[PDB]
Amino acid sequence: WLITGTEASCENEGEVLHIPNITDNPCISCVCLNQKAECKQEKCAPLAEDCALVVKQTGACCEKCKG
Amino acid sequence: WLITGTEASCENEGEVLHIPNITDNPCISCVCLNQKAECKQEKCAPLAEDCALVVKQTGACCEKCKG
Amino acid sequence: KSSCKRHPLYVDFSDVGWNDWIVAPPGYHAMYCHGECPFPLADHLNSTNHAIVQTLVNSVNSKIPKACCVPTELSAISMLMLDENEKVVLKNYQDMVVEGCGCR
Amino acid sequence: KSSCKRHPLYVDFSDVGWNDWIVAPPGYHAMYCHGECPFPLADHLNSTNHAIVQTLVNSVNSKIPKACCVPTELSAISMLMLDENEKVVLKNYQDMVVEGCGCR
Repeated sequence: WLITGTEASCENEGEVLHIPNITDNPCISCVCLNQKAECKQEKCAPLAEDCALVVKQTGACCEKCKG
Repeated sequence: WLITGTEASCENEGEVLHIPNITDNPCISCVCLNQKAECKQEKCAPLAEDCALVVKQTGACCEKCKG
Repeated sequence: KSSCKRHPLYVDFSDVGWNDWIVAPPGYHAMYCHGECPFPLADHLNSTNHAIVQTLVNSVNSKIPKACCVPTELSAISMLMLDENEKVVLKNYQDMVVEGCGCR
Repeated sequence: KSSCKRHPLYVDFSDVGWNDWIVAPPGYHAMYCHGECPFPLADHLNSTNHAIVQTLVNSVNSKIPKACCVPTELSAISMLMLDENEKVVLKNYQDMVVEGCGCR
């Protein structure tokens, strides 16, 4: 399929993994398990349907109503 | 040079080398010495200046006057 | 005119149509190679023997093209993509960033 | 346009001006690579990851060139040359014969 890849390995079982350029987006996190990298993309609550302003906490993924 | 090569090597001292596309010329021959294939190009004696027809024995290097 | 050389290029996956299977990164600096492989040869340019031979042939038979300026050292990047059925998986992609160019 | 493949080419050392330092062979079949690296991509051609990316970009920004068709597998030959002293040396030259082409 178009571009060709090899899935990444990693060494330390069960600990958080920081991949430059991937994992620095607040909504993406990885953890090394089974010698390979399992990552997740967190999902956010839909929010009060009358919010006019929205802010996200430093390092936070989901935005919330400022007001 | 303009194009880049490296000196070839061979194993056995005093072995007659058969090198494809070099050695198949009846006038060129190589032998192994100092782990290096040394080649020589045989030169042919000038022939009679009154000669009108030369000939080469099957697979010989130098032409001789046939008449 | 201008001689073989690396050049800037930022590649943006949305623009390329891939945003839908590549979740991250949103893009990257691929760079690229462009420029002539000239005659006279340019001492500073990396060329294979064959490229040199071909430059010479070109110089007298111009239906034979000059050597091409192409990537010559590349490096990998990581991407986070969606498999067959929505499983986020992390892979390393060889040969994605042009590190240096040469005549081939 | 015809697409990226290998083509026959016999190079005659006497013609490129080299017979004065190369004594054997008188020439050789070097072949060359020529043809378009197209879009849509063609399944049968071999392309580097970066080449595929660059093909897509080009399809949208025609000032970024297409990938270039070049030799991707080469093999060596033996030549009997002639040094600064007329000594007769037999050397191997890498990267002189095109075994296969690809988009890079």
